[PDB]
Amino acid sequence: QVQLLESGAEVKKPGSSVKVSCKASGDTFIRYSFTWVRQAPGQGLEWMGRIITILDVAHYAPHLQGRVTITADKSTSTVYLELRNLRSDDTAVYFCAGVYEGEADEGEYDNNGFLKHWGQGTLVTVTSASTKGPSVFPLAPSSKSTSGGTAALGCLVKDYFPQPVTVSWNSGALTSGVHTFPAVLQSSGLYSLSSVVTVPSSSLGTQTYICNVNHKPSNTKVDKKVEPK
Amino acid sequence: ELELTQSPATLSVSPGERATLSCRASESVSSDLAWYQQKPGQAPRLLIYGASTRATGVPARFSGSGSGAEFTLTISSLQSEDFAVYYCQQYNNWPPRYTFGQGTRLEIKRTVAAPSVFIFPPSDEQLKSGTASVVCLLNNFYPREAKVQWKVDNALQSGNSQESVTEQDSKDSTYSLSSTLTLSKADYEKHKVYACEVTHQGLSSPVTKSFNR
Amino acid sequence: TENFNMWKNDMVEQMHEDIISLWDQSLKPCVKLTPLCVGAGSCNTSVITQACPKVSFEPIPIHYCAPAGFAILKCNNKTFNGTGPCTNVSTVQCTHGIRPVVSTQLLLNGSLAEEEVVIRSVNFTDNAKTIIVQLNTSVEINCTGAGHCNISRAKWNNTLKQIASKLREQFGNNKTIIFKQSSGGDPEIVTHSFNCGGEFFYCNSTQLFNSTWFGSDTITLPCRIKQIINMWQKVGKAMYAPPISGQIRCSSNITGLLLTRDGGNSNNESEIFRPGGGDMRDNWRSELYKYKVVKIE
Amino acid sequence: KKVVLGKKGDTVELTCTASQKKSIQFHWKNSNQIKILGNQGSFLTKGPSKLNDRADSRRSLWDQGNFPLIIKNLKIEDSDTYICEVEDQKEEVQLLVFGLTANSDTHLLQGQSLTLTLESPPGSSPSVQCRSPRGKNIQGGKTLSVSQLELQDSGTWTCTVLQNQKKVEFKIDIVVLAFQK
Ligand SMILES: *[C@@H]1O[C@H](CO[C@@H]2O[C@@H](C)[C@@H](O)[C@@H](O)[C@@H]2O)[C@@H](O)[C@H](O)[C@H]1NC(C)=O
Ligand SMILES: *[C@@H]1O[C@H](CO[C@@H]2O[C@@H](C)[C@@H](O)[C@@H](O)[C@@H]2O)[C@@H](O)[C@H](O)[C@H]1NC(C)=O
Ligand SMILES: *[C@@H]1O[C@H](CO[C@@H]2O[C@@H](C)[C@@H](O)[C@@H](O)[C@@H]2O)[C@@H](O)[C@H](O)[C@H]1NC(C)=O
Ligand SMILES: *[C@H]1O[C@H](CO[C@@H]2O[C@@H](C)[C@@H](O)[C@@H](O)[C@@H]2O)[C@@H](O)[C@H](O)[C@H]1NC(C)=O
Ligand SMILES: *[C@@H]1O[C@H](CO)[C@@H](O)[C@H](O)[C@H]1NC(C)=O
Ligand SMILES: *[C@@H]1O[C@H](CO)[C@@H](O)[C@H](O)[C@H]1NC(C)=O
Ligand SMILES: *[C@@H]1O[C@H](CO)[C@@H](O)[C@H](O)[C@H]1NC(C)=O
Ligand SMILES: *[C@@H]1O[C@H](CO)[C@@H](O)[C@H](O)[C@H]1NC(C)=O
Ligand SMILES: *[C@@H]1O[C@H](CO)[C@@H](O)[C@H](O)[C@H]1NC(C)=O
Ligand SMILES: *[C@@H]1O[C@H](CO)[C@@H](O)[C@H](O)[C@H]1NC(C)=O
Ligand SMILES: *[C@@H]1O[C@H](CO)[C@@H](O)[C@H](O)[C@H]1NC(C)=O
Repeated sequence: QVQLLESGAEVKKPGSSVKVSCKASGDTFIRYSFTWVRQAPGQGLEWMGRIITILDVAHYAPHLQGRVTITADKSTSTVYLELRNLRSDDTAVYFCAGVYEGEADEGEYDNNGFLKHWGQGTLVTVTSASTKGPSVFPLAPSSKSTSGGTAALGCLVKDYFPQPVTVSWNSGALTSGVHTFPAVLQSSGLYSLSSVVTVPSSSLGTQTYICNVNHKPSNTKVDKKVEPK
Repeated sequence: ELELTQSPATLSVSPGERATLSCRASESVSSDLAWYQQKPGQAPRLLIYGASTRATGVPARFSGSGSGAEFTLTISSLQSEDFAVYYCQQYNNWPPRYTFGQGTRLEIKRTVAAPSVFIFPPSDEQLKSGTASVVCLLNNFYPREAKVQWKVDNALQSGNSQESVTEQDSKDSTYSLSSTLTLSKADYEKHKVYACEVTHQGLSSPVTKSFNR
Repeated sequence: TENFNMWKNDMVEQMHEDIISLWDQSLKPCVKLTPLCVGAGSCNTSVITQACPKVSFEPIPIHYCAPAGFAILKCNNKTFNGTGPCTNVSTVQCTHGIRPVVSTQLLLNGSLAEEEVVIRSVNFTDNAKTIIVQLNTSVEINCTGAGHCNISRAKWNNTLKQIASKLREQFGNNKTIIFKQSSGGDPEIVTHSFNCGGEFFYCNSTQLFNSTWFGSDTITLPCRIKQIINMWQKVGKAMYAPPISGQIRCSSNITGLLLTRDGGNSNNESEIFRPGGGDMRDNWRSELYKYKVVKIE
Repeated sequence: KKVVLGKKGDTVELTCTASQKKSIQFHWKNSNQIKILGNQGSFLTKGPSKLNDRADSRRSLWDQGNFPLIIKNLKIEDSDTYICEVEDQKEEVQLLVFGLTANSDTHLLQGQSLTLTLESPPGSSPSVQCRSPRGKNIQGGKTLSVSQLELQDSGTWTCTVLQNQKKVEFKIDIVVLAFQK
């Protein structure tokens, strides 16, 4: 039973080369064959290629062939995937996977096509846009009284580039009723999303509220109190 | 060159009941079929392989059947842990040109609950900064199927709005949506009434949450 | 009449190339052979991904007739022993029904000796040289994909003392003859590898070659079907698909043995002999020994 | 007859190139005719040698005519004379394995002695030369010494041995501990 751990996220301009790694541990590396599966934001899984780690012969998908390359270093139990001529559409999460065959000086090799082990994933974003922290704006209480009697407020976290953004409320003290909608990409190449929390109209004023917006790519963390209305 | 297809794009089932998803192929796959489970931001879980053999630690609940170019994945007692998207992958061909299906979304079916609509004007800070972004929120509604319509001054808007929906809630099996409308600080300061019109089951008549200035 | 023959050829090089070219057209894999470097980032090592198919390899008795303006000369000496001036000899249009069986340490489905056990080697002195053994009577080796090969314990122990009645010393008046097993090397060399029912078997034979000489007991040999193999054709590696049949069953007749002798003990009291094989030429040589091609006008 | 020197524990490669021939039968033997390594068509074959476990080849170079003997983990006992019998051309070679172990550990005190012992094979009498990090050199043919070490002797020592006009280099790390008044 191997343990696949991959490299962190990558931000590349279109036209560059990316090489993501996948450290295999826990089981005789050679006795397994590793594959790479990519997944674009709102789409499904896509087979890119697979390497037969005993022979070092990879077979890629007829669409990536030519600009994709998988290699496995048998001394560091590490699989690799280089993708050249990066197109903005290559923006996705790259998983390394694998199954066990049985070789290792036995000659046995099922050549199992399915995938038993997977990795945490490596997000690779390819865009002409540059890194930048977001603009945190608050969504002031629509009005004390609302539909039902539970006010709702939040934060517009817009114009940030690398996707990885985290939002909290009351430094983790408030977690019930919150909704942090998945990010959206604006026509400007920058993302934007909203985090909203519904609270009774009575709390407002007495209990204030803050949305903590972190962004590692830009070394940004911002807190923003939502003023009542 | 095998093209795989999973029939029901979205399957709505009540927790505890039974679910069955189909995966067809354009060419024969001859038992080399797999089934994977994927939770939101998590790597896929290998449930079944070889069309019918389940993986280590995969309850009898899930079952694999079929051969050739039509397969099925049955999940008798649907729990909550079984919330996810399911994918089927063939791997018959050689040289390897193994492919995936576009997945079947398996969600929790419950009763219809209309959305608690809420609108938000562009913050003064955003107006000072230079841009105007209005926001509408359809809170906790069930069928993910909801409609949104904006107004700039009673006239219809399109193109400048981008909605987002959350993954189904773990406690109440509802969803939520956020539709932001963008105009430059300029074009905002020109109009008056910004209306957010919403439609859904439960919402007997369209709900409009509007404001002005 | 009164002609010459030897440990050279007739069809050894020919046949070898026919069989290599026969296997290619039949048992297709997913090849990988090494062409050596020069440098500067340029280094070949050809990998070939063919539609590795589950076919069934079957042996067709191959007859080798006279090649062009040449003539085949069969030595009729019932016990012709390798190199030497064959007395009784005659011209023939074609050799005989030769079954090209590829396998190691045990020659199968082939020609037996009509008189006594006859051994042959280029040089019985140089321990490095293969010693081929032509058997008196056939022995059976029944095998299945289930991992085993069983051969009669009595039948084979008998052929051993027969072969022992003439080892290296050269039908030596007497000394201790010891049968041990392979020292090491490739799996195909260290084990009785062969192609059974299309599949590649690697039968562990320690039990056939481990003895000493001067009711229904069968010799069960552990066997294994490998998919990644070192090629016999040329220095390469190949991978075939796994089995599809659940009843791989072969019944071959051991017709010979290909041995080798331990050294550093020249002419002393004991002689160790271990199984061998590897050069498929040495497999064609056992059938073509009594033949030769002479130029005819 | 070629002379090749090796280090105790390393991996040596003895060379053999068929007389302008290509992938053809070959076999390496020792001075007693014991079969070390050889081939059989495309397969490798190892004999009853005491190198069985450590001797191997480079099948890659067979088709280029070169079939070497790769002896991993040399042992002082591997010292013998190797013969490569290609199609009749007894290319011979003498392989001597040397060892050089510092008796004095490494972590010593200033004023402490250092002693290097030469682990040589049966039949050889070579000359040793060790140079300290500060150029202090010692010469001998078995046990090299330095009565009193100095703080500046801490580091990698270089010991080059010479046997049959040949030389192997042995870098050994000694640690002469420092101390204040
Ligand atoms: C091997 O099998 C021999 C008999 O097999 C013959 O051929 C098979 C295909 C069947 O048709 C069967 O009826 C025939 O008898 C035995 O004589 C032999 O003893 C068996 N095993 C050994 C170890 O010799
Ligand atoms: C020694 O050689 C043995 C020969 O094989 C067996 O011989 C007799 C005892 C019968 O049992 C017969 O069926 C077998 O073929 C090997 O079995 C034995 O393993 C060898 N010795 C060791 C220590 O491996
Ligand atoms: C070994 O080979 C023997 C061949 O003899 C056969 O005898 C009859 C059936 C004739 O048709 C003749 O042409 C045959 O060659 C077999 O009897 C024996 O079973 C074979 N051994 C195994 C294990 O199959
Ligand atoms: C087989 O051949 C062996 C070699 O024969 C001898 O050497 C050759 C070159 C000729 O000169 C020939 O006349 C010699 O007899 C013999 O040692 C052996 O006895 C021969 N026959 C048998 C049955 O082994
Ligand atoms: C290997 O590459 C070299 C250089 O291109 C070539 O000359 C040589 O013939 C190649 N080997 C084979 C077996 O084709
Ligand atoms: C002949 O030998 C082959 C190869 O081992 C074997 O598969 C086949 O069954 C044998 N046939 C006969 C008729 O003995
Ligand atoms: C050869 O086999 C026959 C039986 O066919 C037997 O009488 C004889 O003793 C055997 N001789 C040798 C030398 O193997
Ligand atoms: C025969 O073998 C011996 C022992 O190695 C040696 O003379 C040489 O290899 C061969 N000689 C002849 C004349 O064939
Ligand atoms: C013995 O013979 C049977 C039938 O011929 C064969 O299937 C089997 O593999 C052989 N070996 C053993 C150990 O049964
Ligand atoms: C099986 O093979 C291994 C080496 O390949 C050997 O050590 C073992 O003794 C063999 N067993 C039998 C029963 O031949
Ligand atoms: C004779 O007996 C077995 C068969 O039972 C044979 O394989 C071996 O070579 C001989 N000696 C011993 C001790 O088995």
